[PDB]
Amino acid sequence: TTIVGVKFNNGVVIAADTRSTQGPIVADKNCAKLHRISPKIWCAGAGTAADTEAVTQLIGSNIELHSLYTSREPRVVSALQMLKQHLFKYQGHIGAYLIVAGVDPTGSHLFSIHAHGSTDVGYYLSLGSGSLAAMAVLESHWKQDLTKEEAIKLASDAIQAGIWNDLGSGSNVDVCVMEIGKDAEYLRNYLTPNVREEKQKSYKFPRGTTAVLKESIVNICDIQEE
Amino acid sequence: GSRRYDSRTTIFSPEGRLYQVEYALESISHAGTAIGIMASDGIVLAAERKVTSTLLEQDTSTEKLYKLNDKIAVAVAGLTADAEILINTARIHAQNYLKTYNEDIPVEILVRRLSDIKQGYTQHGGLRPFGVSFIYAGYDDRYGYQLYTSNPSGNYTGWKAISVGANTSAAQTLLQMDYKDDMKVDDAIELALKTLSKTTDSSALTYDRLEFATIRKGANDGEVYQKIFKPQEIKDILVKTGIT
Amino acid sequence: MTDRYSFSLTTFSPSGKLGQIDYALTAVKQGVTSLGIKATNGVVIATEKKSSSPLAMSETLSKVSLLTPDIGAVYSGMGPDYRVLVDKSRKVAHTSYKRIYGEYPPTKLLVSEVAKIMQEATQSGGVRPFGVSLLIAGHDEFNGFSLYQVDPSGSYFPWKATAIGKGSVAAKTFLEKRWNDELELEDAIHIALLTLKESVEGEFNGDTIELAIIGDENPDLLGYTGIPTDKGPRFRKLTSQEINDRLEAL
Amino acid sequence: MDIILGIRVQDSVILASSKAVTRGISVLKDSDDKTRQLSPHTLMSFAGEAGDTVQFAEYIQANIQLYSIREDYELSPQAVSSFVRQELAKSIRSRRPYQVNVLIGGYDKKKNKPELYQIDYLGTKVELPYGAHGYSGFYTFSLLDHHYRPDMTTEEGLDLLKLCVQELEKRMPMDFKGVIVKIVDKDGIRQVDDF
Amino acid sequence: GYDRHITIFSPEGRLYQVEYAFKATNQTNINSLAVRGKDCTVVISQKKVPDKLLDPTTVSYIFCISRTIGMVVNGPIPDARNAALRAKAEAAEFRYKYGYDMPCDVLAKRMANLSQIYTQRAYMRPLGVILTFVSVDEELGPSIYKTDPAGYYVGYKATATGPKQQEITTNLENHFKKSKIDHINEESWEKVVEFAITHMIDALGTEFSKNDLEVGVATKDKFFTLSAENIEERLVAIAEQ
Amino acid sequence: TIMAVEFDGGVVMGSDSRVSAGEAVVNRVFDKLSPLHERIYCALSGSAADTQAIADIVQYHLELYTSQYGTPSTETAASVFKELCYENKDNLTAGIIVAGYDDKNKGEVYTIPLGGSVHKLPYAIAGSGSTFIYGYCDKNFRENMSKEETVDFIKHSLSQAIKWDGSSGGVIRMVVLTAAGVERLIFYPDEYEQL
Amino acid sequence: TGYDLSNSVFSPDGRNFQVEYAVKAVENGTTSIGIKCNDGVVFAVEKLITSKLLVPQKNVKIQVVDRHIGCVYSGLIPDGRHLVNRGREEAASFKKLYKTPIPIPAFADRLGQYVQAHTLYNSVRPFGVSTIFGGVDKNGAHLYMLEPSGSYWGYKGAATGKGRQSAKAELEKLVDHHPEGLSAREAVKQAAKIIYLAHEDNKEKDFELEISWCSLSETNGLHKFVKGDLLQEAIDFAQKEIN
Amino acid sequence: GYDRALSIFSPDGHIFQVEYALEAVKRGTCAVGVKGKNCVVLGCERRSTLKLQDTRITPSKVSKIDSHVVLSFSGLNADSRILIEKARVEAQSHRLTLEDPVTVEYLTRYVAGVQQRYTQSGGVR
Amino acid sequence: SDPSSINGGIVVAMTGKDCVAIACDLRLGSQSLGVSNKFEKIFHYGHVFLGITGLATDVTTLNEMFRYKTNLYKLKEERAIEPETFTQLVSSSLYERRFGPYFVGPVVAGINSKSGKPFIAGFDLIGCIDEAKDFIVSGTASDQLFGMCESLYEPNLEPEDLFETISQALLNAADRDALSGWGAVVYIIKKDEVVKRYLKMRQD
Ligand SMILES: *C(=O)[C@H]1NC[C@@](C)(O)[C@](O)([C@H](CC2CCCCC2)NC(=O)[C@H](CCCC)NC(=O)[C@@H]2CC(F)(F)CN2C(=O)[C@H](C)NC(=O)CN=[N+]=N)O[C@@H]1C
Ligand SMILES: [Cl-]
Ligand SMILES: [Cl-]
Ligand SMILES: [Mg+2]
Ligand SMILES: [Mg+2]
Ligand SMILES: [Mg+2]
Repeated sequence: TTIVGVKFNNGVVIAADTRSTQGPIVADKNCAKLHRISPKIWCAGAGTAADTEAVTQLIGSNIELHSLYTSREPRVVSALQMLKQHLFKYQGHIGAYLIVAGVDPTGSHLFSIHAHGSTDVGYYLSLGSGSLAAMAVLESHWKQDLTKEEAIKLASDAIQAGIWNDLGSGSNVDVCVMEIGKDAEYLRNYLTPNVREEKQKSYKFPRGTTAVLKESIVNICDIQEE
Repeated sequence: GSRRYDSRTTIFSPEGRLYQVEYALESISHAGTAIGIMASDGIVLAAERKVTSTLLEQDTSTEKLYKLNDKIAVAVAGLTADAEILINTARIHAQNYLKTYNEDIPVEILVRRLSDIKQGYTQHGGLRPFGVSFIYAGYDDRYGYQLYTSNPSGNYTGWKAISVGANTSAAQTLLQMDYKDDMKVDDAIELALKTLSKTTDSSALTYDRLEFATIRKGANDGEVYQKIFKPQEIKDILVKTGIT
Repeated sequence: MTDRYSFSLTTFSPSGKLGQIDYALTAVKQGVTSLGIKATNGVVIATEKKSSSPLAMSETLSKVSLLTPDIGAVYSGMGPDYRVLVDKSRKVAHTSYKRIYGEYPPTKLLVSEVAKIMQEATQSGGVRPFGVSLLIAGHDEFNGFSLYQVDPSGSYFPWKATAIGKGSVAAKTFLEKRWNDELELEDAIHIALLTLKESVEGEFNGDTIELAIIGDENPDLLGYTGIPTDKGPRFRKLTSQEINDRLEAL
Repeated sequence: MDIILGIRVQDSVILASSKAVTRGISVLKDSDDKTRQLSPHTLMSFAGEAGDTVQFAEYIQANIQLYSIREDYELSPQAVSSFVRQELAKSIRSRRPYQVNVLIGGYDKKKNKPELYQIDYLGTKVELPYGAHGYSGFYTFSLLDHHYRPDMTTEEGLDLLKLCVQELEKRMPMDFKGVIVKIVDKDGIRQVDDF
Repeated sequence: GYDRHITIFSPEGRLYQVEYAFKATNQTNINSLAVRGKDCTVVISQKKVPDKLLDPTTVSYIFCISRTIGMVVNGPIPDARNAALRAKAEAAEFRYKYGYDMPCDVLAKRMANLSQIYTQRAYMRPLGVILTFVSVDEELGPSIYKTDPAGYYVGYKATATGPKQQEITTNLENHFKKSKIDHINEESWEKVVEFAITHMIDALGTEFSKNDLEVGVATKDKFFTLSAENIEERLVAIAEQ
Repeated sequence: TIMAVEFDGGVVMGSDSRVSAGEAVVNRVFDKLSPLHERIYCALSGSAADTQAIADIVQYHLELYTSQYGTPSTETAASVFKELCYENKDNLTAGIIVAGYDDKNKGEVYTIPLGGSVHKLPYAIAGSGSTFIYGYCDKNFRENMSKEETVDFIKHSLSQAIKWDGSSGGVIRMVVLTAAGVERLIFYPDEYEQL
Repeated sequence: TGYDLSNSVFSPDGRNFQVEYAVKAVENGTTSIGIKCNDGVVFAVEKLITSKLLVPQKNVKIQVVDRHIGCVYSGLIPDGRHLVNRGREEAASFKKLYKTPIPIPAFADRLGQYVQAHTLYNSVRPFGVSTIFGGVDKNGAHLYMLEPSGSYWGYKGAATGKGRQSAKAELEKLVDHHPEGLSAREAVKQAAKIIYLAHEDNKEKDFELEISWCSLSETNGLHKFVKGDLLQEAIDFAQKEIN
Repeated sequence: GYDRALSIFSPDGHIFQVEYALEAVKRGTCAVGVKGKNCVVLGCERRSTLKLQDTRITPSKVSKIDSHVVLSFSGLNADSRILIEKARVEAQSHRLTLEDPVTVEYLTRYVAGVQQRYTQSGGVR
Repeated sequence: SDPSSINGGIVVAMTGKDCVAIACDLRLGSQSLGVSNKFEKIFHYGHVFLGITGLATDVTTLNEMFRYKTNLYKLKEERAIEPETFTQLVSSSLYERRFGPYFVGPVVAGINSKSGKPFIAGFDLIGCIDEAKDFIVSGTASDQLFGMCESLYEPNLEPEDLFETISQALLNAADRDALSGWGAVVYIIKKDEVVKRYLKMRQD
């Protein structure tokens, strides 16, 4: 996993690679790490995939209810606080590493959170196996007063660094752009630079090729009338 | 302290009756009539919805007939909301027995359990009993077709044909007159509607006031089917029998 | 201390009545009129924003409340009772459905859960029934558009159209005349506004009427773009202005 | 412990179970019945940790006998096996799991069919024509794979078990002091008093 | 007739214990009033020190709940202090849990729901108090939210509570029917307080000295009460025009 | 690397800005000075999680205290930290300095090491970097220094601790707590490295 | 009616009659007072000598909280002791967490909320005491009086029990004739006089005077009992003013 | 939990709830037991006010506790099930710990113990 | 000792043109010892199919649990649970035991009754969902199943071609794992007909 978040003039952008792995094996070549806590608050996750997904959904739920009870757009500081107190209570055993980014009435925000419950503020952040590769590019090319166009470029370049140089990261670049006074725009498969080439051969076999012992029909339907 | 306001819902009268049970029974006597009739080849459930409107959505409406599992259904007489609490508990016994023994629950075991819960509210807890009487229509491979009733007291009994709710006295007398043991489900359907037709407090019996359900071995081979009749189907069975 | 009220405060009278539920229905009768009309392509729920004082900002009192993106509720009777029910209703859509199945509950099952909370308040130790009747309008993919009524007892029923509280008897008779099964949503809004005029004494404008619809998906109200299968909420509260435009064609 | 075999033939099930109870370097007893009747047509054999075996056997027995009285009816072998499995599967995530493996041999009076279930202390249940727990299976499974037929009589079933006990008396290190053999058929449960 | 002792429905569908809790509200015989300026929310209350033995500085019905939220109570002080301590706890807990200052209206809702529970639960009595919450909220701006023993709450352009509320309420309505705006069009809070006190004078037909009043002011981040000397400056200004 | 120094006009708190995970710098510009009240600060050292979780709780305890009993004394803030750090000593890796300015007692510095003991001192150093400056701080500290002197003493001290400690670096942030209020100072590599 | 048979039930007046009855138990008690002085507070109480068998100076009624707070009450004595026991717990838990001895306003609200809690439920009886307490904190001297309802206020002077009207008059005079304030040694004499004067309403049985005080100068801001010569000097000054 | 003392004494030393329970038993259908020299016969009335019943599946008045002990009753049928279930459980518990079926006197003494407990436990009739 | 490889066995699922396939081996061993040749790992709740690999007691327990849960779902919703929703129910149910998990590798396959869209999904033991378009693999020969699938598989296969592909992917994967094989079942699932085939494979 390689995730980054990059603040810019009028908002915050978040990016991630699209590879999920069981040990050295790739399970999902086009996985989606970019999750939605509320409509204008997105985060991305590394570590135990289940743990990060559970914790996003639990805090997304409680934030939705809070937003209804208060009659206000939800705030990032709230998602941040809820996450860190939950992760701290569980003492690191909930292996959730998250970059959380949103726009709210207070403005644009960018936070990181580590499994033990520590939190981090900044203008650019990285996380995951690919984090050092991403942070190299961010430290080399980040400036104050980035435009939306420059921040997306800088975010994707930082994910690309992870894709190529980190074995734990690969496939495509997913982006979400949260700009103040605008709807969040989620660019699933923004960059598509790892398409498998045409195979030399079709392995479609001739029917009859497999040896069968017994056929039968299975009733999926409920018990019928008459 | 608090004692000053306690009704004492689980005491005996000087006569040896349970107040709240007797009064909950009074409550059920004003609920729409529900009929169960057991035939050799199935069970009919039939019940009357209480003074409906023209603006009640009848095709997504269920007040009277609930599915417990694929083999057992109940007809409700009393407080619907009270009935839904018990149905959800019975639905879970049925799924616990199926998980534990990998066999569908025998009807009399489920009925005993729901009857035991009810009995609890009449001996301990200080709460009001459930204002609900049930007709259980079910099939299992031990006793075949079975009709039961249970009431707030948590007492239960088996029946060839039985009524609960309003005008049971009047309904029991008409069933006692026209029931025979060698009866078939089509004959039982006709008996069920003729009974309600005469014991109804309404002017005429129409489809929009009825809920109807048959548990038949009228399922292709050695298996059982439950049919919770649709509005249009009740309307067809009302014309066939010639009540409209 | 300790709640030493571990016994039911709702018991059967010798007549087989539950007094506390009957009395709850009486409090609902006193309540301000609210109604619900189901169209072919939507549902409308409406009520009067009876402002206690003119100094009071009646906008800050939501009588019509979003439960899920595709379900709204309105009420008649005790506003406080209603408010805490909306709180519990919203939370139970999450805990007993959305956190298990990953989708919002269908209208009839969310209703079922609101119904259950209201039943428990007729039988649980140390509490009185809720003094409200809810009309709940909703849409789900497998049941289409629906409208349910929920009483203090816990009973709930599906309606094509209905009204509860003060001027219900009259309002129901008015709907029976106007309601057919071919109504378009706009037609059902036009009838909801007529029906509500009969029960209101003073002003009748977009600042004294609260009216929400369950209609088409509102992508403009979603907050984000980039997932095609997320098309936005079906629930929409009409604006003061939006109500007033329809009152000129009345 | 260590020797419990089951073989389902045409019209019966045969449970053979070692008579030895060994603690340390002494055989304390040479006549131990490692079985409990759960109902008149269902027999359960058991092997595993000291104490746990009988406490689990007797516990299951008491529950099945309770069910029988309450319903004045005898649960099917399938129903008993499912009950037993779930008990073990619950035990495996307990503070101290029951360390007990069972064979359940029953005649189903409804289906008129003998049934053998093999369940391990984890709650791993399978219906088998023949089964064994522990080391025995290492010999008897390949043996029965060769010699078994579904349509064998109870007498053939018993000869086939004699083959299994001889192979075990030849190639097993410990002295399991012979087996007690019991037939579960349509007429109930009886012990073969000469083996 | 025990449906008058606990919070169960009378046959008319009424809770008599809630109704008698409302009456408890006026026991102190004080009138409170709250208005909104452009940037501020001002709350004034009558202060009555009958006993000469009392230390007047301690006699207050105005509470600093958090930094931004002030609360004035119409009712007996023991219940008022119970409500004050709960609102402080809740506005502190909210900030810890959700990382931002509890908005005025949300704490109103939260105190309202708590009140709603004493009306549905029998072992708990309603509190004999009306809580007027004032702030300059960072989303909504100048805010007035009021809770009662029924578990009712709502937002107010202005509001008044106590024995003579109907006269203060009407006096205030009249002024907004003229201005045709939801607030006191005034740059300083000192002039919103002067308006507050002036309109309470015209409505109660009584004059005030510095020790007859109590004043709270809520600005964008901070809610403070005025000293006797602060009010005397405000009384002098009124007199001089 | 964190320290507090009590001088004439009030008290000064200073820290580096490095958060590390092993030998990787996770954040090179973190703010380790956190406000508890208006003129009561803490400097955090140890676990990022443990210090933050604690500091959040102490914020809440003083916010609640202010609502009930008005401005708490710097001693009271220190006590809340001590109480948490002592009662949770088996699961906390947190070394805290608490600095405050009231108008009665003026500048006060409290230090809370791992055990959860409390020590009131004219100045306190702590964190990994502190080991390298015990000598320098001891020979250079005076009582009744000016603001300019105290900011300098702390600039030089942390400058040395950054140079020698791999677990310290970035900018040196300070916070000046006087009658006049709170002043925030930053010092960058180019300014302090050439000292 | 029936509204007075159960605690925490509002009458139609909006009153809690069980609390108003507790007040009667209070009005039935011996006279206790408080006088705020320049840098401190002086407590005093009337101890009726039922019999010559009562060991003089042994049945002490005034109770210390922490080391700086005096509490005296009138009404059911056991109810008062139950309230001081809670107070000691509140003052111990506040010191434990915050290090500083509990400020007096803060202490008062700890008693306030507790008593008030005993008017919230029909399962508890309200307290049968009005309690007069105070001492020296960081912000100087504070005197409080607290009633069965949970109501409490700051006071220049306080009085409760059977002779309260008499005492309240004698207090009202001192407030009027000392605007610049009273001294602690002065307040000890006055306290003795106001207990002897308030004894007229209990004049059946002869009584045993008890004074305590906290003063920044005279006791270092610690609660101490008035004993030996300073007590005799006060009993003398008191006996002289009634004659 | 609901703690209320429902079975209390009256000024003339009577526990009315226990006595009103006996009244429920008077109302119950009749039950008789006659022990011969080498048998006991239980005989039970069936009120003929219920016809159209199903006698195959209707709960029979005589319940087997163990294979050698039966229990018949008069009174509330719903109450009788709780006593029969508690006896049937104790019957299996006795076999499991004493390696012996209960004596008729032991089973009786158990059921009688259960009935006694429900006369001086709060919350229960 | 490693619970996920005591009993052994494998499941694979694949999407085709308006169809899905799910297949499993039939082995149940106690490590080296083969015990059963008839241990099916693919169950069905209405039109939704669930395969489960790993500790066999948990395979059985989870099947008993999801039968229970989908039965109640149907009684309350008055319709059969759809594959997307069941996937969420599996994930929820596994994550409930986060610190005492079921040692399983579940695989969901089935056709949406309303959209007609073929659907497959897999899960780790704590309910992390993998929703690949192409194929899902699970069990002791997962490495092998990934290799066979990734080379054999092409999109939009007709049911009778897909049958060949998933059969050959499972068979050749199983012959290279000591703890898989002993027989195999393949389900070909279309919107309203399901064919179940038992494969002839080597018995070693
Ligand atoms: C001066 O003496 C400073 N020296 C550095 C220091 C480590 O002593 C520290 O205390 C800093 C500053 C913290 C920053 C947060 C606010 C409180 C002060 N402590 C750390 O940076 C802390 C050190 C751990 C061991 C002392 N680092 C972490 O907690 C980092 C943060 C994290 F997220 F990354 C996770 N982490 C870890 O240490 C955890 C345990 N991770 C690992 O061990 C492996 N990597 N991962 N995940 O400041 C002194 C004052
Ligand atoms: Cl971490
Ligand atoms: Cl709430
Ligand atoms: Mg096994
Ligand atoms: Mg193999
Ligand atoms: Mg092999």
